[PDB]
Amino acid sequence: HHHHFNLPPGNYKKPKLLYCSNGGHFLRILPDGTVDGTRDRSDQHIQLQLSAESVGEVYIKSTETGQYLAMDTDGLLYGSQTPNEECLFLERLEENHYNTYISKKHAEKNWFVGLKKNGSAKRGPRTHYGQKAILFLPLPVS
Repeated sequence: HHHHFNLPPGNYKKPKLLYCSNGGHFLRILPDGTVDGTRDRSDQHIQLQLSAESVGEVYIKSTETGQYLAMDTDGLLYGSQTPNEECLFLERLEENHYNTYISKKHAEKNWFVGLKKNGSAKRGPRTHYGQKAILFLPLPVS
């Protein structure tokens, strides 16, 4: 593995908002497949159903559209209609508190799901350990 295995608590029973404290955005998978953050708690596209593949591996699915969060070969987040290798993330605890999501496909490159302060998604290679953009808190929903 090229990553630790501190796992966050809690479970996948209910959908979550993935709140990025960096700019205070909820991770959003828009119907057109683009991914960004919004501060709008009422947004219909921020409700995410996570599910485990292996322990510590998750899919992150829009409950509204069914799209899976994915990170493509060039590090861009997108919404995938179907689950593929780009859709698996290594969900970890970080700073003893947050959840981070590393692209499993690109795990060796330490490509994370991250949101910038303006709510734009980080491109995988622009992420790294230690960043704020990568730190999410899973909140309740709808």
